This record gives sequence, C-alpha cells and structure tokens, in this order.
Amino acid sequence: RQAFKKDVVIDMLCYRRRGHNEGDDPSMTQPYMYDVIDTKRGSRKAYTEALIGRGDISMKEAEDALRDYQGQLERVFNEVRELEKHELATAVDKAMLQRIGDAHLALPE
Amino acid sequence: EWLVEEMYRKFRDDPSSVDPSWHEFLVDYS
Amino acid sequence: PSGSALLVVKRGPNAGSRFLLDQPTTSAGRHPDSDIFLDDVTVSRRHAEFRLEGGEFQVVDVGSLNGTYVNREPVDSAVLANGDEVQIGKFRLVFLT
Repeated sequence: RQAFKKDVVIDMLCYRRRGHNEGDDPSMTQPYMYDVIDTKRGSRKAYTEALIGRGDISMKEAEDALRDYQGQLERVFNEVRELEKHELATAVDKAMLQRIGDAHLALPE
Repeated sequence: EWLVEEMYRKFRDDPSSVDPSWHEFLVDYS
Repeated sequence: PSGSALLVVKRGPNAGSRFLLDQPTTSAGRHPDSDIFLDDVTVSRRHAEFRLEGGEFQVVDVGSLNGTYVNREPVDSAVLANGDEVQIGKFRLVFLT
C-alpha cells in the first residue's frame, strides 16, 4: 500500500464458534461444519503449544504467558464488578460580486 | 511438546501436583 | 531525592508521571496492588520489582510475558544507574538518582 498506493485484500480464513443467539445451534443447517468446530482448539491456546513444541519457549515462558492470561482476565472482571457498584451575516458587498464576475474573464495567457 | 500430555495426567489424577496457574489451561485441552 | 530514585514515564498514557523508589521491593505491573501501576495489554499482572539493597537500585523481571528491556536490552535482572531506560511493555521509563 505504501509502495504502489493500491488497495490490498487479506482473506483471513477462520471459523465461527457459536450461532447468532444464545439458543442458536446452527448444526441444524451445517452439521459437518459445526462438528469440526466442536473439536477445535482456541487460536491462542493452540499457538501456545506450538511455541513449546518447536522449542521457541520453555515451561517458565509458558508460565509467563499463562499468568498474563489470568492477569488480563481478572483485570476486566474486577474492574467491571467495581464500576457496576458505582452506578449571522448572509450577504456580501457588490465589490465582492464584481471580483467573482471578473474571475470568469481572468483567463490564463 | 512434553508437558502438553505429561502435566495433563499429573493434574487430572492429582490437581495439587500441577501448578495452580495451569488449571485454567489444562481443562480447555480435553 | 535523598536515598530515593525517580521513574519518569517517557512513553505511556501517564506520561511525565513519577514513581519514587525507596523501599526494599517496589512492585510494578497491571495488578491494582502494585506500587508502580502500569496499565496496558502488553504489561503483565506482575511485570517487575525495583529492589533497593544497600543503596543499590536493581530491576528484576518477576515472570512477565513481555519481559523487561533495560536500555533496549532484554534482561532478567539488571543493576540500575542514572540514565537507564527500563521498558515494561509499551511503557518507556527513565531512571533518576
């Protein structure tokens, strides 16, 4: 985009976890699709195992990430539980008109 | 790689052995 | 200023804010109970501890996911000197003694 100033499209292929309501099981319409999603792992937890498996991170780094997950999960649950308890001249002169009337004949050389 | 399967049995049979921070990660595995 | 250190925030929402270090352990992180409260998604609940031992300031990464970069250098424990730049996630902090 910065090199050619042209639109770029990124198609992110993922999956919808739940229907469009609390009591919506779209397995009525797409049973095969939702049978796969039933046995899927979260795109955050799966990536966590991949970094351990590839030797990118250790079990100490797995604890640094798991403590950060709870530290950010508790962060919003407690902040919300605490914040819940605390609840004109519209005309011009003729000389201006004569400037606009002359601009139509102020043609370039 | 290793504790993806190993600490899952150390927590399901005895949850006191596995660190209390891995309980909110090993439950969502199986 | 006597026997104390200042942590002026260069980059962050609380830009210019100062944290005074004079205790044996001055905690820092996203936990409300932390002395140096740094709020951000990058910053972990317990990010680092500013330990002062016999007039010797030193910051230690207590197990944070994004770590702590002293002078843009990832460290686990580093003795601090006047001029260091301890980074905790997006928070850039300057060191004064």
